[PDB]
Amino acid sequence: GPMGNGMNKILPGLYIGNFKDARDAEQLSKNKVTHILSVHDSARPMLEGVKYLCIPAADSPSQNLTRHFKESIKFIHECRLRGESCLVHSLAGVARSVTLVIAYIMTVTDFGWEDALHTVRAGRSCANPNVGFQRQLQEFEKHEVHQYRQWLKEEY
Repeated sequence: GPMGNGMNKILPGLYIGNFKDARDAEQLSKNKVTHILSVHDSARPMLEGVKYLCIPAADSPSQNLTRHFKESIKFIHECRLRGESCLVHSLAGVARSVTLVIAYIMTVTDFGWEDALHTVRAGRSCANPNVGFQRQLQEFEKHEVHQYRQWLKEEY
């Protein structure tokens, strides 16, 4: 459905879900989630046992997410390098969270944004960033993802 059917594994240690999944103790335990990147209107730390990165942002083409790619990638990558699991969630798990995960996949592979979206959709079929987020991902691919790949190599 339009908000998914529970949080979904995208890659080892990387999940996308909706706001309800992000408070679901059974899902968080089953998936060993210890880091939550919360990107939605009212994002703030809630639960115990979880390291948070909170990005207040709207699901609108007027919302800039590119300025949050670097911090999001650092947060996800350092969690995954330690063998831990990160949930990226928005309200629906469809746009804001998906866009940050696409940027991550693009930085840890050779993929452009469309192949990264295909990867996300294989795990979470409802993924569908708005056209504004799509244009931000396209600019990222043509002008900056190569810088981020080099930063990732130099840092880790």
